[PDB]
Amino acid sequence: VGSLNCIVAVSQNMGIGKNGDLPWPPLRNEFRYFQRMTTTSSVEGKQNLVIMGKKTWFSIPEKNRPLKGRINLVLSRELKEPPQGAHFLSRSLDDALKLTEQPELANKVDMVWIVGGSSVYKEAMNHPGHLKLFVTRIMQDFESDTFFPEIDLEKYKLLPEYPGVLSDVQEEKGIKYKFEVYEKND
Ligand SMILES: COc1cc(N(C)C[C@@H]2CCC3=C(C2)C(N)=N[C@@H](N)N3)cc(OC)c1OC
Repeated sequence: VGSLNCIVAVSQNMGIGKNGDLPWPPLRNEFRYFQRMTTTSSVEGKQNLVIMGKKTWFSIPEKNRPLKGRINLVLSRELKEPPQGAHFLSRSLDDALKLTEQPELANKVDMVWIVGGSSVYKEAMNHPGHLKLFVTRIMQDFESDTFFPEIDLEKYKLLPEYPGVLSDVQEEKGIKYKFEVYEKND
């Protein structure tokens, strides 16, 4: 099976990218939380599937692509074939999810993680079913050119706690941040 999850790190001004990189300086424990959250599977035989748009894929340094221990799928209407290193290419969220039934991606996937960018996140939030949003709130403003959509607070609900998610405010390089989990089911 699995579940459908979105993971994102956002500045106060809802920024997630700037010219191909993150808006903020490197936050090592944020990177570690991202890697752990998306990689961990305790089902023998499966791996998580990570879904990302073209901009996100290329924002990841070549030394870190494909994301080890995970099935990498790029979502794009403009690419003609899977970028080098990616396992699959799909033209829409719908098709990607459809892909996780057919013979190859069915017996193999545990969780599904949507890791960016803006358009995929949009696609996903407006997708039927039970979605969880894993949100890293970076408590500072940063100049950005890519953003995360606002979260209807009325619609999604904030989970006071979730297993493997720290409750306390973190700090690195003088930047404070906290982890939050939201959920919906429509
Ligand atoms: C600039 O260097 C790097 C950039 C990236 N990007 C852009 C993907 C980002 C990383 C952090 C993050 C992402 C995806 C997310 N969707 N949700 C949260 N919470 N956090 C990934 C890297 O390694 C995996 C990397 O190498 C260290």
